[PDB]
Amino acid sequence: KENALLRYLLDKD
Amino acid sequence: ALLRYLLDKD
Amino acid sequence: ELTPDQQTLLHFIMDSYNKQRMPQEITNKILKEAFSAEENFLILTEMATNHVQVLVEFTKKLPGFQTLDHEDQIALLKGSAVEAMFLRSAEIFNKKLPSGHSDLLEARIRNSGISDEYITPMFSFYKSIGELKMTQEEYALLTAIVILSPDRQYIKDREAVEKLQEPLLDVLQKLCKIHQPENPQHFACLLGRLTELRTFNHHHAEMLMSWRVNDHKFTPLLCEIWDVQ
Amino acid sequence: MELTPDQQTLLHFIMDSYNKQRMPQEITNKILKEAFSAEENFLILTEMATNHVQVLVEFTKKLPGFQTLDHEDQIALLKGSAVEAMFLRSAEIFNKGHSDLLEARIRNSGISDEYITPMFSFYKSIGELKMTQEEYALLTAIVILSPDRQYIKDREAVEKLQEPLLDVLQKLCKIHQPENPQHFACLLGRLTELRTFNHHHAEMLMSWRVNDHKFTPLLCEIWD
Ligand SMILES: CC[C@H]1[C@@H](O)[C@@H]2[C@H](CC[C@]3(C)[C@@H]([C@H](C)CCNC(=O)NS(=O)(=O)c4ccccc4)CC[C@@H]23)[C@@]2(C)CC[C@@H](O)[C@H](F)[C@@H]12
Ligand SMILES: CC[C@H]1[C@@H](O)[C@@H]2[C@H](CC[C@]3(C)[C@@H]([C@H](C)CCNC(=O)NS(=O)(=O)c4ccccc4)CC[C@@H]23)[C@@]2(C)CC[C@@H](O)[C@H](F)[C@@H]12
Repeated sequence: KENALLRYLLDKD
Repeated sequence: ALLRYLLDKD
Repeated sequence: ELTPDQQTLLHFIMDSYNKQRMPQEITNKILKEAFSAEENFLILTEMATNHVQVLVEFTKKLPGFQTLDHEDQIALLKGSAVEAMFLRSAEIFNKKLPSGHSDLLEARIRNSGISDEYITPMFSFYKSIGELKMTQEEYALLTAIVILSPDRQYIKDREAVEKLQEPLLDVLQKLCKIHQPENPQHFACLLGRLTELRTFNHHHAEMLMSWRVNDHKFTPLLCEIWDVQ
Repeated sequence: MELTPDQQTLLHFIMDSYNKQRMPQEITNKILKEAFSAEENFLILTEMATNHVQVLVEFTKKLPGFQTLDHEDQIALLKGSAVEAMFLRSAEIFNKGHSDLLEARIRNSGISDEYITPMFSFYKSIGELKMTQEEYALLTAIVILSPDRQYIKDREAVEKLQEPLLDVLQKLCKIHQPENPQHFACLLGRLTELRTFNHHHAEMLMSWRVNDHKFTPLLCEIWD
């Protein structure tokens, strides 16, 4: 599903 | 081989 | 022969590439911590995790990338995460044999529960790209080219990605023709080692369905990005 | 079917004299220390080699009855054995600890990767047998005292020297693994396998070299 760890990882500033 | 001039001793 | 807007691309990427080294923390472990599979497996995973962060920070910095569909970036990094790792592993093995670490790195991979059948090719491969004797500059782009590989699985818009790739491919195009004029096959033999790398994807992912130590488990980021089990 | 006291005493002779012979920690420190240069690797190894040979000779000289051998046959035995003798200490060391760097030093010491890989694959295989430090002692003593070396004037005399050491082994394979019977020949065949790897060892020494150094005095006594 939504692999969020990576979403966050790049979404972070 | 040739003369393996090697003392065992010690 | 490298337009000035290319020398701007190149300069940046080397800033992009080196800015993120990895902790001296998890490095005094390589050259000191003791030697069991229990121990070694933990070091490597922890590094692997560490380097996905280095790999995303870089990816983040790459030209344009940021604009691409948010739900694509994820698709591009869930792809290269592995393959780019193999490019790193080369930079530190066939290149760069210092006196500090690196061989004590190979040491721990030898006793990591990783299966010899899986290893002795992967290393005989590190020999192969060794024989090219590549540039830090040469690895630098490669890695970027791979982050930006137009048709990873499940991409929204390829052209958008191709777009971003081309300026990098055409530098390294010239860079090869310039810094190595002797045989022009080279550039294609570089691109070929990329293809030679997407074949290492399957072999890797199969190995995961077997790597196991004293009831240890993989870091959660790792599992996510190597789609483990 | 346990062992006798006589056999039990040779065994504890062999160990005590096998294990007594240590290698000098000055180097044992060096392996877990010195720089990782192609060159420094090779120096660190020829040390290990030469230092080992000395230990060998010491070990042979303790072996019961060796005393009693035509000196031209003492020589002949130690040159024949020594290589193979080292292959066993090697196989002992590389599947025991917290010093894997010996493997590491070798995988950057000027030896070809085509030579290196089989040797370890063989070393791993002999790991599988999983062998009591006892068994390595006896198997070494047997390789040493091996009558069929070239230039070995009076055999027989050697046969009769090696016979106790075998005999003791044949019991252990009963009195420790009566599961598979054809074990004794399991070992005695792995033995025979090692007597090949030294012709391959040979053809390496010719190739081998790093920043053109040179071999220690004793170790040159094999070949040129
Ligand atoms: C070939 C087997 C071996 C090898 O690929 C391993 C890999 C895990 C990730 C590693 C460990 C890579 C690290 C994370 C590289 C990035 N870190 C880093 O660079 N720190 S560093 O810059 O401070 C440094 C520099 C120089 C020396 C020491 C440390 C290089 C070798 C890479 C595997 C174990 C499992 C997966 C399987 O696919 C692969 F086959 C395996
Ligand atoms: C396969 C490649 C590799 C390996 O066999 C090497 C061998 C040199 C002699 C070594 C170095 C042997 C030493 C002399 C054994 C005696 N030392 C010793 O016992 N130290 S120790 O007891 O302080 C100790 C204890 C525990 C861990 C570490 C050290 C073991 C590995 C042996 C070769 C480089 C060249 C020729 C080729 O045939 C052999 F194939 C090569």
